[PDB]
Amino acid sequence: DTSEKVKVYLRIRPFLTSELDRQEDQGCVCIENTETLVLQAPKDSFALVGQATHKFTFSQIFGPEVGQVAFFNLTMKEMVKDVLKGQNWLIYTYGVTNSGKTYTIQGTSKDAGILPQSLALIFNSLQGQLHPTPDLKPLLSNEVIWLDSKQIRQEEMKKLSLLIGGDTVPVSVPADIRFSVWISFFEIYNELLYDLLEPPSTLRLCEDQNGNPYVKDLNWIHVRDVEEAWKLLKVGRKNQQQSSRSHSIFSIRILHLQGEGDIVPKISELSLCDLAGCRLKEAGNINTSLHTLGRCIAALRQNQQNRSKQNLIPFRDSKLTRVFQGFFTGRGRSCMIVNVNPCASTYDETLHAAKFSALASQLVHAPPVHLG
Amino acid sequence: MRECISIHVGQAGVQIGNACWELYCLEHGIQPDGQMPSDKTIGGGDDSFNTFFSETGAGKHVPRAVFVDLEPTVIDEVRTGTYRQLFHPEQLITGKEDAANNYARGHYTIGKEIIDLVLDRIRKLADQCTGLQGFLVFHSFGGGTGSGFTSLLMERLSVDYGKKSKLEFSIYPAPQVSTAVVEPYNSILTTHTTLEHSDCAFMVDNEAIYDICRRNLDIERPTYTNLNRLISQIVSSITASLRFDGALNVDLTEFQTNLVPYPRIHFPLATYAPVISAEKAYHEQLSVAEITNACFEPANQMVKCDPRHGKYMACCLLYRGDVVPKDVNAAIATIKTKRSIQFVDWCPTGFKVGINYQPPTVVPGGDLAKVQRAVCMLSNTTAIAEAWARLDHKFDLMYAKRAFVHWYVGEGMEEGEFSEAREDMAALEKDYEEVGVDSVE
Amino acid sequence: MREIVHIQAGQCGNQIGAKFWEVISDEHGIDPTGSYHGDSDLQLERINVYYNEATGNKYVPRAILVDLEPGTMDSVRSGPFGQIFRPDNFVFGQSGAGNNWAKGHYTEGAELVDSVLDVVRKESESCDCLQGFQLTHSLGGGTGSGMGTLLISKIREEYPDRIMNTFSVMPSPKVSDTVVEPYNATLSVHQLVENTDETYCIDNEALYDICFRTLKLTTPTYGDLNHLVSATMSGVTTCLRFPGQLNADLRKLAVNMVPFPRLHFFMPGFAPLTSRGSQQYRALTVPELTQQMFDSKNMMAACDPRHGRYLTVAAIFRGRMSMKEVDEQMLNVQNKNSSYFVEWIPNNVKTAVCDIPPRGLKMSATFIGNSTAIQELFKRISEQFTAMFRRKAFLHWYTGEGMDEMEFTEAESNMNDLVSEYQQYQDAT
Ligand SMILES: CC(=O)O[C@H]1C(=O)[C@@]2(C)[C@H]([C@H](OC(=O)c3ccccc3)[C@]3(O)C[C@H](OC(=O)[C@H](O)[C@@H](NC(=O)c4ccccc4)c4ccccc4)C(C)=C1C3(C)C)[C@]1(OC(C)=O)CO[C@@H]1C[C@@H]2O
Ligand SMILES: Nc1nc2c(ncn2[C@@H]2O[C@H](COP(=O)(O)OP(=O)(O)OP(=O)(O)O)[C@@H](O)[C@H]2O)c(=O)[nH]1
Ligand SMILES: Nc1nc2c(ncn2[C@@H]2O[C@H](COP(=O)(O)OP(=O)(O)O)[C@@H](O)[C@H]2O)c(=O)[nH]1
Ligand SMILES: [Mg+2]
Repeated sequence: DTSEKVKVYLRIRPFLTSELDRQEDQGCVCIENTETLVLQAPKDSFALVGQATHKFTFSQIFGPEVGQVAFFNLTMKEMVKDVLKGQNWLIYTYGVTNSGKTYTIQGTSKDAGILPQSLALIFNSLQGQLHPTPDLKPLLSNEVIWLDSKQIRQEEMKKLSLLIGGDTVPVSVPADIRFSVWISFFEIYNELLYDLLEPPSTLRLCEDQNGNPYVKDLNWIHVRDVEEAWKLLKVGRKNQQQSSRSHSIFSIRILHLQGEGDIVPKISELSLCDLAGCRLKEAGNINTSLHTLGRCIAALRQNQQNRSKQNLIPFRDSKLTRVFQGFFTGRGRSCMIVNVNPCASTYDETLHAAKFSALASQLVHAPPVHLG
Repeated sequence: MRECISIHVGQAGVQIGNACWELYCLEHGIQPDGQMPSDKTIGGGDDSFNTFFSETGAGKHVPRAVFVDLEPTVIDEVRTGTYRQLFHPEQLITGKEDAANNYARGHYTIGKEIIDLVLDRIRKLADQCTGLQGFLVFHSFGGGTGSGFTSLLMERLSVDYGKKSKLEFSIYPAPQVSTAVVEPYNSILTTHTTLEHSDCAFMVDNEAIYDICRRNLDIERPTYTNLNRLISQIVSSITASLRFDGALNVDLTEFQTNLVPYPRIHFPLATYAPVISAEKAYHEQLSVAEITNACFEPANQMVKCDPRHGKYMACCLLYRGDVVPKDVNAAIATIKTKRSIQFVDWCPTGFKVGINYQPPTVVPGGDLAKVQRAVCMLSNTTAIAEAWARLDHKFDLMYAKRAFVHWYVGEGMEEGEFSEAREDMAALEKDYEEVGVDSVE
Repeated sequence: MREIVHIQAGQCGNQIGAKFWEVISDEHGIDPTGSYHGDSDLQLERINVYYNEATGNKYVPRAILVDLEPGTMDSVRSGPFGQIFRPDNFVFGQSGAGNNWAKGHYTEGAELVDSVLDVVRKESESCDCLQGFQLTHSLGGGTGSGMGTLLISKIREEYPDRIMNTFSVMPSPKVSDTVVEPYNATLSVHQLVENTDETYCIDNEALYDICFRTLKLTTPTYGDLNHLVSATMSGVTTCLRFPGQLNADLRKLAVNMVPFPRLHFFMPGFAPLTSRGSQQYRALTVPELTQQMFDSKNMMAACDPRHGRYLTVAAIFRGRMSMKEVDEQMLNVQNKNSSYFVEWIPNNVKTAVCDIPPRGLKMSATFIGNSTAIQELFKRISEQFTAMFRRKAFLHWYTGEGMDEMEFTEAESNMNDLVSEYQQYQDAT
């Protein structure tokens, strides 16, 4: 690619009335432009670095004026197209308390986040060009399982059990490809993978034929339309501001299955990984994973065409980077969604989050500091 | 009344405590049993001084000290050694697991659930004083408890009491000799503690004391039992004025006032002149002038630095034994005459003098000759900047490649904190370079 | 308190365990009957590290015998120290793997692993504060590789905080009496890289070399090799049990030795070692021990360290000594041989000192190395592995056990990546 690195995108959460009631507004978050976020310290005269201004590069920045759907329509819809066009894409998400990441990605049903809108766009696009029933499972990005009658019925029973126990992209091929769209949802917690679509009541890793790691015995669920996917995802969410304590990975695989029943058609994968931002143990593990992840991303940014050196990407040091080895390697590509908040109480965490997750981070200092 | 609570943290702390309390018991004639035969012999006086010993009804004198290790191997020696019956049973061992040369474990994870006991015991000790206070905390940089738990304890003490002098006696890493490979991380991570909380920190370096022992004491193969004795001699000399009569007694407040020009420059060096072996005790007069000159010799300093590379911002001399003001004034005039000793232009006086009539004692089985007089010099200088610079370089040589970082990150220490610590150190260095500058008219 | 749960699997593991328990019971003065008849009180100060207290003033080691198949049970139970072990820990099956990793991992081992896990859980529940587990086994064999890795994985899943320490015997490159060493060794290394805190690579070739050249033995046998390995393994954990001027433990060594999570393969060594007839000619000084440690011919890993760079080393000395002499000698080693140490570590040496020597010696000391030269042994195995795998020499003995061929390829790739990782740090940078 053209040194794409990550192409990070930023959301800035608006203030809430209860937050303004407590004078949380002290100008923590602002923008020099849509590309460079500016983070400044609040005037923390309390408790008896006047600005400490930091700048963070992003592919695009979206202020409080930009809603969830406004965010999706500007950045991620293309990536959805890019997946169904024939690519494989992975959207990381990061943020801290009050950042709005759990509302940016999931959100409500009306001001839908990136995840429900990805569901909406993809499933509405492929109506009239999908297989009515399950016929072919996307186990791997380069392998599938053809399902006999009993297997198809069993998968339908799985989908119905998960549903019962508590708009367009350039792709348009009716009567040529009976698309088979399947979804999955799990989480990495304490370096253990837990399948989450299994309704409320540990997964393993192994490589494919080309050495790409994948997760074993993942409860892939065939889906017909938007609402089935959203309901399955919502039920799976219960097994996982309110923020995660684990790295929750949702994924969708579309089989471009021609009418002849082509085995191993083009498998198009879109995945989203919501990342957790001194409960001690998990916290250390979270930090450990994030640390490894940062190194990997740094390597992935250091090993672009800007250096033309590969060095080592330490993706083997964690489950999170190992399962996403294919995207560090080149079998897929990845981008980032960062969330922040202008509240004073969040500032330090927010700042750290940007320093972890921005496309690039620099110190401005705000030289007007050193007043005294 | 005048009392000081001795806190010791970590193995270096505990061993220094053993040597120190041996020296104190010898000075006050207190047996290992805590009984004091001189009480019935004299029948009066406060020779069981309250500065280091609390007296109970039975005539037993209990030390005023508490100390922790998070490793029962070291404190169990005290619990079984000759002084097991001296110390109170409250020697807080809690080391079901050690910190293992890890600042994060000492500060964030393992140190929790022990700091409460230590603070409770220190509160109980502090409630027994009707008078002056000041804590003497002993530890070692580069270790576990000495680096993390010490920071936690200082942070809690500065809130619970606040306006109490907290003297720090810390083992610093040597330029070359080191017993660990993660030493620079744990050393740098304590700069925030040593800046914001400590009121005066005395650094010593093991390589310098090895040089002194090999050269002056004529000990080919020294071990920790001698370095601890020398450090104990230093600490006894500092607190001599609180116990024994003297022509000029300097308290801790007047001690800190004349030695710390600014809030952020509280890092004096220390040295002790009459090191002198037993055989060399003859053939030398050891007059006041000789020891005063010997204190300024760079080869006799306890930190591997060179005062000639910097300027002397303050100096305090504490004399013991047969010392008369006439000779002290003559020696100080001679020192001011010499051009090898450079004083900053903004400190015209430069000297604080304290004289005590109690001559030093000699530990049985020791290696220091009995002398009539002795002197301990403390000096706030800019050359100490060197002792930081080397360490900072070592830190960088690791942190550029994130070596050993994950061992901390898994313990709840945010990575960015590392950078913050180094920044504080950087600021400190600049401050010293900004006080060695001659005034401009 | 800091207790250790000792586990051992396979013939090699059980024999090393027998020699090790003999040495430890000698160190603490414990009779074969389990009673104590020593002299110094320090023996009972920290006897809880290895032994539980049984009611009759008796001491029982925390040893768990994994697949002590009757051929080895008859040896251990009827040996000199057969009666020291509590019979409930003699866990074993019948019809062992027979030099087949798949049988040791999937087919036969999965049937027996439950009993061993139950015994381990019962033993661990009795500890006041467990420090870590200590495993002894051999790669390239049968049950020792398969079940060894299975137990490592499951125990580490059960007890993630605690230190998983492994003492494993590698397959020698040349002196081998088993055809299918490469497959079992490769799969075992693939399982070992991700599931242990520190692994000590021992090779029979190096031990034979030490016995022939240093001790001047003419007819060495497996007893002597176990003697050397037991001496090392006692030396490693000496600081947990006895006081010293500078203390250390397993976690302290792990912190000061593993610069990155995957670089935890070590080269053990021990000193002094010399034949009886020459012992009168050489005096024991810290210079002599330091000279003998870093001599390339004393290493037990069968790899010359000079082909690469030391990531980091550690010396654990035992006996009364001066700290200045130790520090001077280690600094001299770093300065003189600076070409063989990594530049971007200011100080590559960890030091620990215990003041209780072995029973019959004034002074002793144990070396642990960590150098990129170790990559060599992996390369050799990989070469032999591919030399079979491309021809499918013996895959039907494995694929018949419900093992897909893919499990081989992954393991091979993993080993290569490990080698590549070490090769990153051989170059000056
Ligand atoms: C009598 C005499 O002159 O020989 C000594 C001896 O010191 C020598 C020859 C010993 C002796 O060792 C050997 O000959 C040997 C042969 C094969 C493999 C290993 C050793 C000795 O066996 C070993 C034994 O060492 C001990 O007692 C240590 O405590 C040792 N004990 C055991 O290994 C042990 C063996 C059987 C039963 C119980 C304990 C030890 C070492 C490290 C950690 C713990 C314990 C000693 C003093 C001797 C003999 C007996 C000949 C040496 O061994 C050790 C490990 O110290 C070989 O060179 C070293 C040091 C000496 O040169
Ligand atoms: N001068 C002097 N230094 C000592 C003494 N004992 C230990 N040290 C120093 O302590 C430093 C490392 O501290 P540690 O051995 O880790 O002991 P610690 O500081 O309590 O940390 P822990 O390992 O958790 O106990 C080394 O650099 C030693 O030189 C001593 O008796 N005298
Ligand atoms: N050091 C040592 N190695 C041994 C001993 N006995 C066997 N071995 C090695 O162990 C390997 C055989 O492994 P084995 O114990 O049979 O595996 P198992 O079948 O699962 O028990 C061979 O390569 C031998 O070199 C011993 O007493 N000492
Ligand atoms: Mg310790």
